Amino acid sequence: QQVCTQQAETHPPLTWQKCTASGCTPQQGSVVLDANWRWTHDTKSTTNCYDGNTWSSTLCPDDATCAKNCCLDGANYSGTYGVTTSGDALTLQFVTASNVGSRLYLMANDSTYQEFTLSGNEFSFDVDVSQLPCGLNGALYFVSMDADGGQSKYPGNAAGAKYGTGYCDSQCPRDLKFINGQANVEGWEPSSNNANTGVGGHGSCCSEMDIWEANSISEALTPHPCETVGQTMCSGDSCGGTYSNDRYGGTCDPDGCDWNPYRLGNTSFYGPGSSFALDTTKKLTVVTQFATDGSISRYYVQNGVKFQQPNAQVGSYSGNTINTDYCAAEQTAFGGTSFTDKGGLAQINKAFQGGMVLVMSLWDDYAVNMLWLDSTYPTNATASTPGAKRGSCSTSSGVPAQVEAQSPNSKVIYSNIRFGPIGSTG
Ligand SMILES: *[C@@H]1O[C@H](CO)[C@@H](O)[C@H](O)[C@H]1NC(C)=O
Ligand SMILES: *[C@@H]1O[C@H](CO)[C@@H](O)[C@H](O)[C@H]1NC(C)=O
Ligand SMILES: *[C@@H]1O[C@H](CO)[C@@H](O)[C@H](O)[C@H]1NC(C)=O
Repeated sequence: QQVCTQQAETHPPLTWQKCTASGCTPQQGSVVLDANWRWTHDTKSTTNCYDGNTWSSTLCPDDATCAKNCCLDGANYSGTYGVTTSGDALTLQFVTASNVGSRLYLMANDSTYQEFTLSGNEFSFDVDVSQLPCGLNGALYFVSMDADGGQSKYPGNAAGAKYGTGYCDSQCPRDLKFINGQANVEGWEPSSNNANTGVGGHGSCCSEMDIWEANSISEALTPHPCETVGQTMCSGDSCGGTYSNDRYGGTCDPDGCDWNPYRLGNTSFYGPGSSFALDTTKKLTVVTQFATDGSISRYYVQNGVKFQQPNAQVGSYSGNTINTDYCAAEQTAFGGTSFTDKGGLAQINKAFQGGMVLVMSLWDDYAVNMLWLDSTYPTNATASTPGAKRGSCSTSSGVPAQVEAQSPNSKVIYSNIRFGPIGSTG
């Protein structure tokens, strides 16, 4: 895609800190809105290239031509998208006029995503999930995106990281309007249940490490490997993921090895009220540590009290870290083989050894209503089935139109981001 400037693009500033054994020092960062949320229009006029959930036939006869003829424009972060920053804090509002949610990337500077090497390091952040009811997800996570949004590889992308291009994740999402410097107009099918989205002929795959998939009821920590570590484009049903006719037939693991303390049987650890170890009516600190061999450890802080990840017993596995032993036991007990089929912990560890981009987002779920996170799932399970229950939300909760109507002023606040070697951020 090209660049237009009907609206100036100014990335909201965001400070975070880089830490060593000696201490932490503040870094001047900034955030950028994902290209999919932007206005895409004619490079020569205000005619839309994409409106509602259909593309312009004239500007966008094919994927390459569309990217030459169409630009992304700037974002009114607060006014249009409900995105604001103050110092070290990022606030994302859910519904702002016609807009729902957002997805933001941490930038090193105006042209380049910040790239984090997770291996041997830890990431810490504070979060307020108090205003995230059933059906919402304030997700903070890492993906193996190209630092320049793909410009160096794809000349049809004139916009780059400055306009939030180049997204990929382990779902191999086909809802993206631009991938690899081409549009996704070819094969585009509008969504039956969302006036603003669709599914195209291509998707965009890469490794994903979900630090934080969460609301006030449930939270999950979930690596997802891909057969190719970095970003790759897929075609149609070969993408796998949710919007295909073969979820597991692609090159990524769309399921992940998830650690959700509720799912694992501790249903009084994280939740809304003072009886929970972590009271989600109040902000908390979340610390996630990546050993050099891919073992993931976790602890939390609230009111200055440190809580280790609760120990879980899953088959023969007992412990509180994600590793191949846990992930194999989880598969055995709960079902599925996707995580190991796609390379498992060794394969996601390759992503930890490379650069990954920090993503901060707020969304509802137009596929399955967030039930995978906070209710009983899949629908052909019951509460007895091992691992079926992932939170206390109703199985009728989380319908997007319902939560957008009932809870528009839901919000998440991410703050006090810290990164450095294991042991350094506290
Ligand atoms: C942008 O940040 C990247 C990543 O740290 C860095 O390599 C590069 O020098 C920066 N470019 C400019 C023009 O500041
Ligand atoms: C839930 O986790 C908390 C904190 O580790 C602990 O106080 C409590 O005993 C756990 N409950 C069970 C049943 O494991
Ligand atoms: C359970 O439902 C899933 C879809 O979530 C389906 O793929 C699977 O075949 C179903 N299991 C049974 C036993 O019908």
